[PDB]
Amino acid sequence: PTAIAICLYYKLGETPLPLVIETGKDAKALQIIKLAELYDIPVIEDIPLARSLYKNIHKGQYITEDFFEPVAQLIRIAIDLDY
Amino acid sequence: SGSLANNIKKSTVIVKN
Repeated sequence: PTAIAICLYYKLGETPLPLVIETGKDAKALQIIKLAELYDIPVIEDIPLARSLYKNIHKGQYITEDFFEPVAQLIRIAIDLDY
Repeated sequence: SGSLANNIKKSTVIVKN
């Protein structure tokens, strides 16, 4: 089996689109998820989306059109409203 | 050292399989 983790970053006014700032497979995926717990970063399991992002959007790349709406949905779930 | 942790700390959301 092969564990995958995609780390998405979006900051209004900085990133023009959501950015894959980190990825990992196997041991590095496990570590990404441990760190996500530590920093209270929302983690969503979505196996088709994870595999597709992993294949298509490399570290340091903005998401492309196929991903705009699925990633928007994750951002809406995940954003801290800060109150 | 620490680039990975700093990237995760500032992250918005993680998608996993």
